[PDB]
Formats: sequence, structure tokens, C-alpha cells
Amino acid sequence: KRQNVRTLSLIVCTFTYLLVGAAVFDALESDHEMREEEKLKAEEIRIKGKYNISSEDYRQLELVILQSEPHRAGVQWKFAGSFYFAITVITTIGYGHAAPGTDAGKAFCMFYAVLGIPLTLVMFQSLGERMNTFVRYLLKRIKKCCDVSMENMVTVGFFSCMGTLCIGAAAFSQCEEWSFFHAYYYCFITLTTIGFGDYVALQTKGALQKKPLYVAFSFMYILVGLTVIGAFLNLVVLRFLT
Amino acid sequence: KRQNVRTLSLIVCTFTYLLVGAAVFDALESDHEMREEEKLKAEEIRIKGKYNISSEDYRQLELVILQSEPHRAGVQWKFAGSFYFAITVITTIGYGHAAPGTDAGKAFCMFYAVLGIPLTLVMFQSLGERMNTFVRYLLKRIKKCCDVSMENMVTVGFFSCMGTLCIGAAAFSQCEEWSFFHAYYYCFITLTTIGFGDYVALQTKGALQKKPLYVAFSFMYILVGLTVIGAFLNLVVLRFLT
Ligand SMILES: CC(C)CCC[C@@H](C)[C@H]1CC[C@H]2[C@@H]3CC=C4C[C@@H](OC(=O)CCC(=O)O)CC[C@]4(C)[C@H]3CC[C@]12C
Ligand SMILES: CC(C)CCC[C@@H](C)[C@H]1CC[C@H]2[C@@H]3CC=C4C[C@@H](OC(=O)CCC(=O)O)CC[C@]4(C)[C@H]3CC[C@]12C
Ligand SMILES: CC(C)CCC[C@@H](C)[C@H]1CC[C@H]2[C@@H]3CC=C4C[C@@H](OC(=O)CCC(=O)O)CC[C@]4(C)[C@H]3CC[C@]12C
Ligand SMILES: CC(C)CCC[C@@H](C)[C@H]1CC[C@H]2[C@@H]3CC=C4C[C@@H](OC(=O)CCC(=O)O)CC[C@]4(C)[C@H]3CC[C@]12C
Ligand SMILES: CC(C)CCC[C@@H](C)[C@H]1CC[C@H]2[C@@H]3CC=C4C[C@@H](OC(=O)CCC(=O)O)CC[C@]4(C)[C@H]3CC[C@]12C
Ligand SMILES: CC(C)CCC[C@@H](C)[C@H]1CC[C@H]2[C@@H]3CC=C4C[C@@H](OC(=O)CCC(=O)O)CC[C@]4(C)[C@H]3CC[C@]12C
Ligand SMILES: [K+]
Ligand SMILES: [K+]
Ligand SMILES: [K+]
Ligand SMILES: [K+]
Ligand SMILES: [K+]
Repeated sequence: KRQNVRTLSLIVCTFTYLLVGAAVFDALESDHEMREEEKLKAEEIRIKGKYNISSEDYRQLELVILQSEPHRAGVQWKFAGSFYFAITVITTIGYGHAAPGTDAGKAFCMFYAVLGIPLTLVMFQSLGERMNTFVRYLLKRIKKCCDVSMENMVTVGFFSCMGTLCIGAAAFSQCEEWSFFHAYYYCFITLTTIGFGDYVALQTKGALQKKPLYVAFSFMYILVGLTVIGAFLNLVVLRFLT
Repeated sequence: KRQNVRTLSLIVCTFTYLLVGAAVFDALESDHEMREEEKLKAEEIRIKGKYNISSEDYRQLELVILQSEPHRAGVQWKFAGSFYFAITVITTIGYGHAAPGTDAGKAFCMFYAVLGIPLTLVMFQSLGERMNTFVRYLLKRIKKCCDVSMENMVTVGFFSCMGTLCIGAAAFSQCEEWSFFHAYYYCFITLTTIGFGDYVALQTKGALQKKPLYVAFSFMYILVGLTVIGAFLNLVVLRFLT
């Protein structure tokens, strides 16, 4: 019946989209990955030959460097670091810069996520609804000064999202030595709750302990962007959900 | 008015929860992080003293090791690797094992996420609704063989979630050299779309190219668990949402 027809039609489209994306990603990244692997292998071979590093100690050095990578940015388990980790956990971002090393800590993190995800989702939904109402009121007032259609609301939301993305990209590029495109990409990744972790803010020269204003601004920007995205999402998707 | 009262009451509870979580995480991880940092610093100092490694070349070695970490697991941009990356992107997991290195690739990934997230969400919601209806029908048939309350449905969903988590943990522990607790934690992280990236499957001895059955089973388990979690989320969260 329809329900099954729609359920099976969605699956086929999703599978086709996944296949197309995988094919494009392979065709675009195979040569680059091969070249990077060749260059890295040549460099490491040259370094090993020059320094006569033993093969057994190479694995130990790799493990030490990998384990000490988060520690090179300072102390990541202070009050600011713990707050950042909790914010990433509740928002399902998963940056991966710092992870618990204790089984009890892992269990506590799991319980924290379980007890916090629905509350954060409900709060974000309420904030998005309130922002949508405020935006509608502002648009009505502006039109009176100068009825509202959906398309106008959709365009206003898209423009607001683009402006927020541009502002965040400029702010993060002018305070962390990042390119405009790289900052925009990082902001988009952060606001979509994906969290690749390739670019992580508040990880340079101990900014988590010496720049409280920057941390506060980053938290405010993250919350504002999440609220903005939660309105565009529920005003284009929730209509077809139920 | 109530609306603002509820909106402001949610915020206070969320902030208190964040503060409590940050305090607990700090009090639980400060000493462990300090000990790990001290041990790593001592080990690296001893290694540098023994091998007489120059300071300038140490940064180059660290950069080479960091850039070559994904490549140590094989080829991550093949058909299987591209499919895995696309699956992680559309599901907003963000493992971070492989990331694009080209600006055009990053733009394509951003467009892919934008065009794929709503479709995946709608498909997951439909699958969860269908599974919920099937579970209700099965429960009614079982009760007839031996009306349904909401508490019974919640208990059945929780039991199904626990069973799926246990099965996935056992399967991933018996095929990737992992402990039961670590496998359970990794499965929980994967199913919540957090994606810390500390534990990533299909990254050992080139399993992405030599074990197609394992990759297919992992994909099926991920999809099933995502549907199961989405169903429970629909039961608990949507009733209080609208
Ligand atoms: C196993 C997992 C999925 C459990 C998830 C727990 C939720 C069912 C709880 C956790 C936080 C709760 C919320 C915390 C705070 C509030 C504000 C509260 O508002 C008021 O008390 C003032 C307004 C009014 O009088 O309704 C209404 C319930 C609500 C949304 C709660 C609804 C139920 C929530 C989402
Ligand atoms: C209404 C729209 C179009 C504009 C919104 C105003 C922005 C232009 C302002 C509002 C908040 C500002 C930010 C608030 C806090 C900071 C931290 C501040 O950092 C420091 O002062 C310490 C580090 C340093 O020395 O750079 C640098 C500027 C910045 C990013 C500000 C940049 C300019 C921002 C984004
Ligand atoms: C209704 C909305 C607008 C409430 C917004 C609340 C903010 C004003 C608060 C909430 C969380 C706070 C942050 C939580 C944690 C920290 C780390 C804290 O760092 C330390 O305590 C160590 C470094 C130092 O000694 O300054 C500095 C303040 C800061 C950035 C706080 C700044 C003020 C913030 C952003
Ligand atoms: C900028 C971003 C937010 C754009 C998001 C795009 C969505 C508005 C699109 C993308 C995929 C679309 C879905 C793709 C497939 C289908 C199945 C389709 O079902 C059928 O064609 C059979 C049943 C029927 O006849 O209705 C109904 C619409 C729907 C849910 C579409 C609804 C609109 C969706 C969610
Ligand atoms: C109804 C519930 C209670 C049980 C569901 C059945 C499971 C016990 C089965 C169903 C799918 C099975 C998996 C399907 C595929 C594989 C890949 C398979 O890998 C290989 O054959 C190649 C690698 C190797 O040589 O180990 C190892 C077993 C495993 C994980 C299977 C383990 C047992 C599973 C989870
Ligand atoms: C309605 C539902 C049940 C549909 C389920 C579809 C699956 C049966 C398909 C969809 C995606 C497929 C996978 C997509 C990609 C790959 C990588 C592919 O690897 C290669 O082509 C290189 C290695 C080799 O030569 O085997 C092996 C098959 C596999 C695991 C496929 C196995 C079969 C899968 C899981
Ligand atoms: K992530
Ligand atoms: K990550
Ligand atoms: K990582
Ligand atoms: K997510
Ligand atoms: K994520």
C-alpha cells in the first residue's frame, strides 16, 4: 500500500545517491590519495635512512606521537576543556580532540549523552520555533512599514543562514589563521553536527585558558548557528514528516 | 507567557546539566591527563636523548606521521572507502578517518551533505514508523496467542535496543580484537551519530578490500541500529515536541 510504496521508493533513491557520491568521491580523490601516499612514503624512507631509526622504535615513536597529539594544545581537561567536551557530546558533534581514557568515564559519558540528547533537541526545537515566530513578526512589521508566503520565509531563512555562515567564517579566519574557504567549510561542518575533527578551534597557543572572551564568543556562535539551522530544517522537512 | 516560560526553563536546566557534566569530567580526568602527559613527555625526552633527533626534524616527523596515519590502514579512497565516507557523511557521524584534501572535493561534500541529510532523515523516520507498526502487530499477536499500553511498547523498544547493542558489541569484539566494553562503547557512539573517531572499524589489515562480507554486515548493522534508535526517539521525543 502507499506506505510501503513510499518506504521502498525512498530506499532506492538513497542507494542511488550513495552510489553516485561514492563514485564521484573515488574519481576525485584516488589520484590525490595515491600521490600523497607516495610522497609521505618517500619522505619517511629518506628520514629513516638519514637517521638510521630502528624499525622497532619507529612503532613506539608513532604511538607516542599519536597519543601526545591532543596534549600538544595544552590542558584539554580543565574547566573550559570539560565544558567544550560536554557541549560537543550533547550536540552530537564528536570532534574527537579529547576522549575519555577510563571505563567509568566512558560509562558516565554514555549516560550523559543518553540523558542529554533529547533535552537538547527539545530546547533547540523550542528556540527555533520562537525564532521563526520572531522573524515572521519582523517581516510583517517591515512589510507594513514599506500576508506572508512560505517562499518568502524560506528565502529569509536561507539568507539568514548564509549571513551567519559568512560571519562565522570571517570571525574564525581572522582569529585562527585560516583561509576564508577553510573557515566556511569548518563552520558548515560544525553547524551540521557532523564533526570530522580535521579543523578544531580553541586548540592553538592555549586559547582555552588565556582567551575566555574568544571561548564565550565561540560558544555563543555555535548555539546561534544551531538554533538557526534547527528552524530551516523543521520548516522544510517537518511538513513532510507528519 | 507559557511559551517563554518553557523556553527559559529549558535553558536553565540545560546550563545546569552542562555545568555538572563539565565539573564531573574535570574531576574524573584531570589526574589521568596529567599522568599521561608526564609519561609521554618523559618517553619522548628519553627517545630524543637516545637518538639525538634534531628539534627541527622532530616537527617534520610529527607532521609526516600525522598525515600518514590514515594511509597506514590501506587505501581509504577506493569504492568501499568512498562508500564508507558517503555513509558517514549522510548519517552525520563524522568519524574523521579520511577527509577531502581538495577545495572542489570539500565543496562537493558540503553540497552532498546538504542534499542528502533531509532525505536520510525522512527515510529513517519512515523505516522507524514501519518497524514500530510491525512491532505493535507482533506484540498483539503474541498477546492473543498467550490492547497494548505505552509502557509495554517503551519496554519492548528498550529491550530491543539493548539486544541490538549487545549483538553488535559481540560481533565487533569477535572480529576486531576488542573487549566487550570497548565494543559496546563504540557501538553506542556509532548509533548516536556522535562519531568520536577513537575506534573506527574496517581499518585493520585492509579489511575494506579483502572482507566484503564483513563490510556488508557492518553496513546492515549500522542501518538496523540507526532505525531502531530513530524509532525510540520518535516514541519519546516527538510526543513532547508537538
Ligand atoms: C531514555 C531517554 C530517551 C529519556 C529522555 C528523557 C526525556 C523524556 C526528558 C528529559 C528532559 C525532559 C524535559 C525537561 C524540561 C521540560 C520543560 C517542562 O516545562 C515546564 O515544566 C514548564 C511548562 C509547562 O508547564 O509545561 C516541560 C517538560 C520538559 C520539556 C521535559 C520533557 C521530558 C524530557 C525531554
Ligand atoms: C549584525 C551582524 C551583521 C554583525 C554582528 C557583529 C559582529 C561584527 C561582531 C559581534 C561579536 C563579535 C566578536 C566578539 C568577540 C570576539 C573575540 C575577540 O578576541 C579577543 O579580543 C581576544 C583575541 C585577540 O586578541 O584577537 C576578537 C573579536 C571577536 C571574534 C568579535 C568579532 C566581531 C563580532 C563577530
Ligand atoms: C541567556 C544566555 C545569553 C546565557 C549566556 C551565558 C554566558 C554569558 C556564559 C555561559 C557559559 C560561560 C563560559 C563557561 C566557561 C568559561 C571558561 C572560563 O575559564 C576559566 O575559568 C579559566 C580561565 C580564566 O581564569 O579565565 C572563562 C569563562 C567562560 C568562557 C564562560 C564565559 C561566559 C559564558 C559563555
Ligand atoms: C536545502 C535542503 C533543505 C533541501 C532539502 C530537500 C528536500 C525538501 C527533499 C529532498 C528529498 C525529498 C524526498 C525524496 C523522495 C520522496 C518520496 C516521495 O514519494 C513518492 O513519490 C511516492 C508517494 C507519493 O505519491 O506521494 C514523496 C516525497 C519525498 C519524501 C521527497 C520530499 C522532499 C525531499 C525531502
Ligand atoms: C536473532 C538474533 C538473536 C541473532 C542474529 C544472528 C547473528 C548471530 C548473526 C547474523 C549475522 C551474523 C554475522 C554476519 C557476517 C559476519 C562476517 C564474518 O566474517 C567473515 O566471514 C570474514 C572474516 C573472518 O574470517 O572472520 C564473521 C561473522 C559475522 C560477523 C556474523 C556473526 C553472526 C551474526 C551477527
Ligand atoms: C533492501 C536491502 C536489504 C538492500 C541491501 C543491499 C546490500 C546487499 C548491498 C548494498 C551495498 C552493498 C555493498 C557496497 C560496496 C561493497 C564494496 C565491494 O568491494 C569491492 O568492490 C572491492 C573488493 C572486492 O573486489 O570484493 C564489495 C561489496 C560491497 C561490500 C557491497 C555488498 C552488498 C551491499 C551491502
Ligand atoms: K563526529
Ligand atoms: K570525529
Ligand atoms: K581524529
Ligand atoms: K549528529
Ligand atoms: K556527529
